[PDB]
Amino acid sequence: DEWVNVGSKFVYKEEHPFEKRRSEGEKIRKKYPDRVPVIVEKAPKARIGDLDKKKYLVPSDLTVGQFYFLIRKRIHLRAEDALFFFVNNVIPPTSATMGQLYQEHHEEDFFLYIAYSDESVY
Repeated sequence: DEWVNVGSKFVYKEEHPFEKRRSEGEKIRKKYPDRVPVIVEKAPKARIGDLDKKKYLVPSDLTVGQFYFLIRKRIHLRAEDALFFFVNNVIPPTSATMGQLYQEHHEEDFFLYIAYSDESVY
């Protein structure tokens, strides 16, 4: 708005060229206007478990707090340990919805990229 968002390197972005990512992201957003296409990767330096899958298609009214719980169970992070999301190297508010987060932070390929970590700074 009206900025193009550029974030850190993701292995997804390295392995799928921009033109293919943008074609797919434009299609999924047209097909599902109220679902958010999210790429989730572990930050390189994080000392917690990896995810099986990295592509999530979620509700735009899902809260970030709800998405935290989802990722946490999927990496089997013990409840006592902290988990943090970074989008464009910023920690989003836990009260935001995935829809608001997408609107603010999506990249030019129409995807939203989230790195997760056990550290609260990066």
